[PDB]
Amino acid sequence: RVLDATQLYLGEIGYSPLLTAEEEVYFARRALRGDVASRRRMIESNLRLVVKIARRYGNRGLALLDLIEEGNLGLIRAVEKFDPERGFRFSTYATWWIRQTIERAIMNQTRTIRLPIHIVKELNVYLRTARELSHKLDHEPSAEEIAEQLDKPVDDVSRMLRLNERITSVDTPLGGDSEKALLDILADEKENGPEDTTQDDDMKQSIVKWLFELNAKQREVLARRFGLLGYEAATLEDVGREIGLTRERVRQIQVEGLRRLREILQTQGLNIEALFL
Amino acid sequence: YSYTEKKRIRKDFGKRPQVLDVPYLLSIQLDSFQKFIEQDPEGQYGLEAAFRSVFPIQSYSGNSELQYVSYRLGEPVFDVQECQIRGVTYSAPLRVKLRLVIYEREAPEGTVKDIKEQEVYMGEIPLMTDNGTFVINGTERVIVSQLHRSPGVFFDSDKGKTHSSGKVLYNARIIPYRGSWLDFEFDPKDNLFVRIDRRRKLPATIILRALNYTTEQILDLFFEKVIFEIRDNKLQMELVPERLRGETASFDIEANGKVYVEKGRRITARHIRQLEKDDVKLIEVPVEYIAGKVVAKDYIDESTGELICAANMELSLDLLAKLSQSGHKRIETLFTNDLDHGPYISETLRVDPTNDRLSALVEIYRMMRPGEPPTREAAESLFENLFFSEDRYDLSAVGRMKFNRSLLREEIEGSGILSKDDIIDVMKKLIDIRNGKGEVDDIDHLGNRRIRSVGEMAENQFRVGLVRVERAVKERLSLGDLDTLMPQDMINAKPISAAVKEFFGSSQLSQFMDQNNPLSEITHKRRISALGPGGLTRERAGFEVRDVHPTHYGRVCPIETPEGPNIGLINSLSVYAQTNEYGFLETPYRKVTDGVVTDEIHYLSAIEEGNYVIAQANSNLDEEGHFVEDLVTCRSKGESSLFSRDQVDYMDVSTQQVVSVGASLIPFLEHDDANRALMGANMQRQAVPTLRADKPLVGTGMERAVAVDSGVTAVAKRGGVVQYVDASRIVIKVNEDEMYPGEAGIDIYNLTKYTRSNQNTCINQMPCVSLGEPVERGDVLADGPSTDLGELALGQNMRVAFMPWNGYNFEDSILVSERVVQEDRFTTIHIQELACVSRDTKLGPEEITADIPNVGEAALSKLDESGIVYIGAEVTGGDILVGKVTPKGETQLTPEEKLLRAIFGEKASDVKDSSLRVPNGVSGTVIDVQVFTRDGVEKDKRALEIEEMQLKQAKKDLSEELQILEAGLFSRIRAVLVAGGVEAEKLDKLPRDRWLELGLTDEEKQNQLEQLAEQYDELKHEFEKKLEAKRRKITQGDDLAPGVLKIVKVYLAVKRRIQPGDKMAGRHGNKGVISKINPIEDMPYDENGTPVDIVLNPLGVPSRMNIGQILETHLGMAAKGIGDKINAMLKQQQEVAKLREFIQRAYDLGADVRQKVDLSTFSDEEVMRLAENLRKGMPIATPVFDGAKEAEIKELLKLGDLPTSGQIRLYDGRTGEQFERPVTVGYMYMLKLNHLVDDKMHARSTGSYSLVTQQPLGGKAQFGGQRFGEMEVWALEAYGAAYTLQEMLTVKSDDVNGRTKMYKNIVDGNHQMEPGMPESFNVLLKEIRSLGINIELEDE
Amino acid sequence: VPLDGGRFATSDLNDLYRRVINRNNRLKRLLDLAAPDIIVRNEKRMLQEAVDALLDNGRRGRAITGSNKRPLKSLADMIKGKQGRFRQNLLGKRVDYSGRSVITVGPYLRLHQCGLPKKMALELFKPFIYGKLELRGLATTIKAAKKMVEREEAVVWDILDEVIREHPVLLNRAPTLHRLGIQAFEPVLIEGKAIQLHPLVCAAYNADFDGDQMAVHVPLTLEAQLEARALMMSTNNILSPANGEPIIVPS
Amino acid sequence: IETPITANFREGLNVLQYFISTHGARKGLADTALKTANSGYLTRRLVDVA
DNA sequence: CACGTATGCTATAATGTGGCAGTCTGACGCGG
DNA sequence: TCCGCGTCAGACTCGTAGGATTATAGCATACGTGA
Ligand SMILES: Nc1ncnc2c1ncn2[C@@H]1O[C@H](COP(=O)(O)OP(=O)(O)OP(=O)(O)O)[C@@H](O)[C@H]1O
Repeated sequence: RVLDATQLYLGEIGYSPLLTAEEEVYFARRALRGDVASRRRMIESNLRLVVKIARRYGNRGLALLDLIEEGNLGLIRAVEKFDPERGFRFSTYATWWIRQTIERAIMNQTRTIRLPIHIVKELNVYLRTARELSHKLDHEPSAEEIAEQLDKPVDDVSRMLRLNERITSVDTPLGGDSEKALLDILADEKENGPEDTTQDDDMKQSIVKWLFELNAKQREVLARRFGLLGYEAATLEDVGREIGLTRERVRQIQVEGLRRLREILQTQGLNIEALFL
Repeated sequence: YSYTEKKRIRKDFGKRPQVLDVPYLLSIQLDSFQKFIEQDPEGQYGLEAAFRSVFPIQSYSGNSELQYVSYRLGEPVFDVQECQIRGVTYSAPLRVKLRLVIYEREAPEGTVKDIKEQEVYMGEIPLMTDNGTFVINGTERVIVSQLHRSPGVFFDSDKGKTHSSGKVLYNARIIPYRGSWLDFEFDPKDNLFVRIDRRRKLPATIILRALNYTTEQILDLFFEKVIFEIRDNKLQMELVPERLRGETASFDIEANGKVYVEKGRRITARHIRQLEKDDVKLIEVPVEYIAGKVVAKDYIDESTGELICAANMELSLDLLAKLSQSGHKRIETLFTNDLDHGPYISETLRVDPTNDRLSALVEIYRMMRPGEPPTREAAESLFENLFFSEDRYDLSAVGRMKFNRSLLREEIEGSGILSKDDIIDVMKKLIDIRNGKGEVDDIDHLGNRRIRSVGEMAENQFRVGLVRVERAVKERLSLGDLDTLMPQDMINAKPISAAVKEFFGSSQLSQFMDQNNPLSEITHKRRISALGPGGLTRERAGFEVRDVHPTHYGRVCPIETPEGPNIGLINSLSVYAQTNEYGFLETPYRKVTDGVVTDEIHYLSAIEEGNYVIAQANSNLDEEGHFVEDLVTCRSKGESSLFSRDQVDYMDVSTQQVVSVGASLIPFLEHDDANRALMGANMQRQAVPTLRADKPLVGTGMERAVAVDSGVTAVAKRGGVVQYVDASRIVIKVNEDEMYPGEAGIDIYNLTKYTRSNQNTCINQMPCVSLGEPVERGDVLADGPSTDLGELALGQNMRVAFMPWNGYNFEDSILVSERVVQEDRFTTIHIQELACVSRDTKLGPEEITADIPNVGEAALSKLDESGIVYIGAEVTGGDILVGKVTPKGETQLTPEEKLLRAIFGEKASDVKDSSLRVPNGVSGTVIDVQVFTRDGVEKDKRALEIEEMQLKQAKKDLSEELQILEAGLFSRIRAVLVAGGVEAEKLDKLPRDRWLELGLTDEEKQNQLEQLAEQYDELKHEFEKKLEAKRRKITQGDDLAPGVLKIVKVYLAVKRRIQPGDKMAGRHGNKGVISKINPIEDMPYDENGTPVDIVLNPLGVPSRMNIGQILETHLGMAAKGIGDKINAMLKQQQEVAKLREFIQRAYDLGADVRQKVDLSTFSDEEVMRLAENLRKGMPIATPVFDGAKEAEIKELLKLGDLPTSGQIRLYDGRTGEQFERPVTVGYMYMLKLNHLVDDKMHARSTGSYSLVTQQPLGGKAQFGGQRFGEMEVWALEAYGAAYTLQEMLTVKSDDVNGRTKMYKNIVDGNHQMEPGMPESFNVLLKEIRSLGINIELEDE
Repeated sequence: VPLDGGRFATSDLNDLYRRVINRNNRLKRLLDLAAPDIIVRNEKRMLQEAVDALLDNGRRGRAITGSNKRPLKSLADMIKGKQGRFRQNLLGKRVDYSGRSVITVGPYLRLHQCGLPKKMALELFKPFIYGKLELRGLATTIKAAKKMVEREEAVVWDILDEVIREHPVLLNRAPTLHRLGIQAFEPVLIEGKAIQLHPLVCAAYNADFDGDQMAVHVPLTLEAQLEARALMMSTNNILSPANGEPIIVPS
Repeated sequence: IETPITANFREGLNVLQYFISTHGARKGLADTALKTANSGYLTRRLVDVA
């Protein structure tokens, strides 16, 4: 029989009212006053009109089935707010809604990285300005050439052209040969390999030895300040909370701990060796 | 002979004089794209076709319409020079004139209401170079010609769909250029079916009903008629004697007076002539005979008016008696025969569930659009739209041509749509083949495989641009206001531009030109593929396609194709092969007129080759006459045998037409197995050009042809004397005869100097001519990177010796002397391009300054203040080429770093580091640096110093242009002035600016002075705008990607030397890795002392069966022997007469040498410049199959005072004692393949990690570990080695705990197993849970 | 995740997920409106199309094609066949302490020996240099040992040379047919980017010196050093397991 | 072919003798690439059960 | 209040969809 | 049970190179969090 979701729905609309001028008014007048059945009909009837409106709004964001569904929601909001008393027809008023609801729902579900309407709205005018220029310049317009025709900022144009880039999927094959995708190449940022993991472990274990090689009162105000042994990274003035309670003596003893430690790095074989790093 | 030829002549062992000279090898690419841009007035081709096809476009209402007028190409925005550098398409503006015409609605057709007309841009088309390349984003790229099934009709049969029945089911299929497919096919019960688009299977009479055909007409078309007369009482029947042929007499066959055949007897040819000569027309028959026969037309009772029996119904005794008494004693029935005229349509109609025309269009509609309720128009519109509308369907010219000649038709040229006739004619020949007459076509014949070059494909992709515009035009026209809306507001320029760049980029045929060798460029442009879109696939590819087909002869090369799964599909074009005007291939052939082999040549199509018998080029001509022998070995009908003289109709022109370019360069190919010949020609393309171009001593002659036609060299447009020689450029003065009278006549050739290749190798053009040398028109002025005096120079020749050496030449392993390495002769050049990008991050913009945090003064030593390394500065891995810094944001300075930055200090600025530094391992010399900046942010001071040079160098370069152009322009006027008013010095007193002031008498030459005077001014005014274009494009800010602010591109220059691991080979597929560079002390050497260069393994020869290399060696030695004799006489400083006698004795030796070069014609000076180039070795040409034989080579060896054998007395260098017995020594022209070991070796301990799999990455490109696949795994399972595997599953790969933990344990010394469980499995758990499946790890 | 080029990249699952959530939320909206059933039907058919496309795209009907006219990779696809997790990212793995290079002949070597380039074994045995360095007291920490190696100073070659002695390395050639497709040897450091292999075991690999490459692997654990010397050593592997016949035979 | 190749590699092949040699050469090397997957797939099949 | 993001409304009549795929092959089940 | 239509497989490592197009109107009223 028929097993395409497309042709099935398109069949069910093909057996639904095709209303006259005075018919539309009869149903619509009852639809506003809530006849229930009336709101169902006007909608059922004009599903055929939504499809012909979604025949031109395809290949832009979603599929044909997706456009129709959204387009139907526009016909419904048109039915929620139609004026039968007015001598003007319905098919005219409903078209304004069905063209709007489609464009708007395409603006959201077209791009992966969600873009609000405001940054998008503006982008359109920048792009539609590029059309005019391109045809007469016969050269795809620059960020400047667009800025000189609108007389608007340079970074704005460039800032609006930075949110119109495409996104290559991670699982996309590479060079007319699905040998490897981008995931088999693209690196992991977070975790650096053992060599970088053991760097910090060995460097920070060497410091634990250098802190036990200094004076007891020299490694008590030096680490408790930087937050090496203590719990919170304090300042020269804040070391007074512990037992130091000093401002001058804290600053002299902090630097006295660092001066004896600078000679511990000159003798072990670092100093200028570990200065590049 | 010419001057550039006089410098060095190649001894040709050809004996088959070239009647056809090798054509320009790059014919297809250039001629194809020429058609595409060519604005043909009527005969639409390329763009002109694309517009007339789609246009005129009219609105959906049909009140407004857009009409195509004319188009044009503007000159390129950026020329090739610039395009290659900047990095954007070398394209031309497309300006097309459109006309918007609108009609009156209530009025008939008010065509003259508003005829709006304007010109509109849409898309920029990449142009083709003179090399047949497209510059896409600064890359010369090549579009390979495609090979696809030619449209029209084709008859096939699956030799056993159901081997159950094992019945050969025959089928036909109409293949259009555009449109739906139309197939006809039989079935186990021989019922004809039709399957449009191979969709549903529908009875084949349903399509005929759709063409308005009643049951009667159908039968009347296919089947013949059998007449039955019921006279008085005796039933009678018309007999054509030729009908009851090969059948059995089921009844007693008797006539006006005679019984011919008895019941149950076979009617032979005797009985048929017995009846036919007796002139038998009528025979009385029994009524039992009709029971089974099918009635033809309808038969209504004259009386009642009802159908007694409908058409196509098997008769019976009672039906016949009902018809005899109705009043019909003239009955028509079908001529059914199970053997010849088969009853198929008849049995098919019994299956056919349709009725009339309108009902036949229903099931056709219910097939393709199932579910939609059918109307009169929807059913009719569909079927009419399929194969019967000017829109949907198009067979094309080739389609209709092949379609017609497949049906043995009347027309070559006809309609693009299928007519009723066409369909039934196709069903008819399908049924002919089913009967017995007619043979099926096969796809492998090149008569069915059409070639589609770029220009036709560029046309196709340009149509989709127009088709995608058609949509936007119609919809905007109808609902949009008529007046206000302009035609360019409805046009979009992006869909065309995007659809064309889709082709020039993403397509499988658009690929980066392989230009690591002149041979690679020319053979890669002459590549022809069956793959990509509208072709075949490795997944889909069979065998018989790949297999060499006897049509390939002269058209396609049998030995030119990758040995990769894309083996038989990809193929190079033959040497003298060319495209048929329609699409097929064609090969040159010498016509034989009345026995006389005439010099008139005819390019025979793939179709007509089969017709005539074709003699081979091995056949001997009688010096203007005919074949010397009465019997001639020839070939035809795709087979080979001997024939008589008068029977020969055509003959192979040359002996090299079977092979390609790749194969025409292999000498003694005749003595080489096709398997090794293929590999040899495949590796010859991979031959990286060497430092010093060395000519091949053992060539074929095709050498020069390749080097010249490749477009890598610079050949003279006009002959004359080289006024000026230079490393950068060449200036040549033209002779009077060739020089035009208008212009000055001084050609300019700015030679391409050292710059990059697509394979990262050297590209140079050195002048091969001396200052002030007389040069003939079409002579090579500058040599390329792999060319020498115009001849191709791919690799280098050297003294080789075939013998084992302590296993250093084990399996084809190579033992090369240090002396080769000392001459740096196989040392190669590699220009590597690296870039530094200043981006715009979220935090802020990046810049390029010398100010870099965490750095040594040692690193910023080679940089300047701007932050770019000096030109000529040596660099090594770790040194920084270009200083870059990016913004540093909220950065958590770890306590241990805040303390370390507080101790030693250097509170690094809020600006991150990412300077471009030489990649770890590379080291070269910077030869140039180029800076690209957006039109905006102020520049680096170095970027200003480079602008200084470009400008002041361009001001000089243009000053030099107008200066020398002035001198050549007044040089003419000076000669014109003497003719008439003859005065020498008195005219040359005052300066030359007041020479246009002087004139002549009323004469042609007075008009000439006015031409040169106002052309001097034309150049004087032209010089300013030439300066403007240069100045602006230097001041112009180069457009970049969004986010990028400026870029700095560096060019390094690496000199890699040969070393163990480097791969080299001959041209006979003899491969090998260099194992050891032997000391000069250790190299074997002859009694005389000179050592050997390479020592090859003799065992890489018998098994290989590529004896061509040995012949290359022997001839090379002989050739060198002659050079060694000439070298000695030139060193001894002997005489011109002595060299003349010996060299004349050398050129003339072969049996019938093709070239007969007399040296009495050569002047003394011309002989000594020749001998000076002959001393390295007399270059020899061995045509592919007409090469030199033993008799000639051994005779040459006697001239060189070399051994007849070719084996020399060798002595071991290590020791000094002789080897036990002689070894073959000679000069083999070997090559240095691109597969160099510096570009291969890799190592990894720990590095990057994958993104989700959390195993290491892949390749030395990204620094990745080698893959240990499942096969590699089972090996350790077999050993039993359990940890070695678990170690390679966890700590070496995923196990995040393991890898870091194990590292720390190794540095501790404790190499301890510490597993956990790879990440990639923990992924697989959640991935199956995401699929809605409870997969948990059940514990102990 | 974002590219270095300011671009982003997303897996096709995210895209397939947005098709499911959008249609599911639109159904919530239409059930709020009490819309006619004919529309609710389409929405439910759509929802199922999206769900089925998320689990296994190419199965029920046409697989939902995306940007480059290719089909979106679904869930099932990452568990399915070669390109699935099992065969590609679980039984087969890229491995650390691994390098490959053009091999060349080693006619001077004994059976239990193989040429290994210096700069190869350098990078391969990186954690073993840092380890032996802290022992001698030449490196105080590991980033100190890192720089010692980087500068390629003379005395670092002699330490690298120390650890490698009495240390086997695995040599693999593709394809790995039988177990002998990997054999272990005692590395001999050689100046040059070429690996030097023993002629007699060339038969097992089917390794022709016509431009072959062999993967190297370092056995880290002491058990792996014992396994390599005991089972996978070239001297302990003579006869083929297929036939009781010597595969180590001159040619 | 009814008529085989008379000559050898020392004597040299004529133009067809080579064209004839091609037919056998390319099909022999086609089965080196394509037929290998059935035999390597057998190795896979055997292993899993064993 | 404001900047960024969202929801909203407009009225001639208009009311059933539709660019490629190229066919691969030998094997083994699963509804009519 | 035969026909037919569907689903499932189809060697292992290495390489090269990056990557693409489109289009959703002007305007005002509105809802949400920091100052
Ligand atoms: N596609 C491929 N996959 C795997 N191995 C291949 C492939 N193509 C070629 N080879 C291998 O490359 C080698 C090419 O032939 P090779 O020169 O090694 O022959 P051989 O076995 O040494 O015999 P001979 O001594 O007669 O030349 C073979 O070992 C072959 O298995």
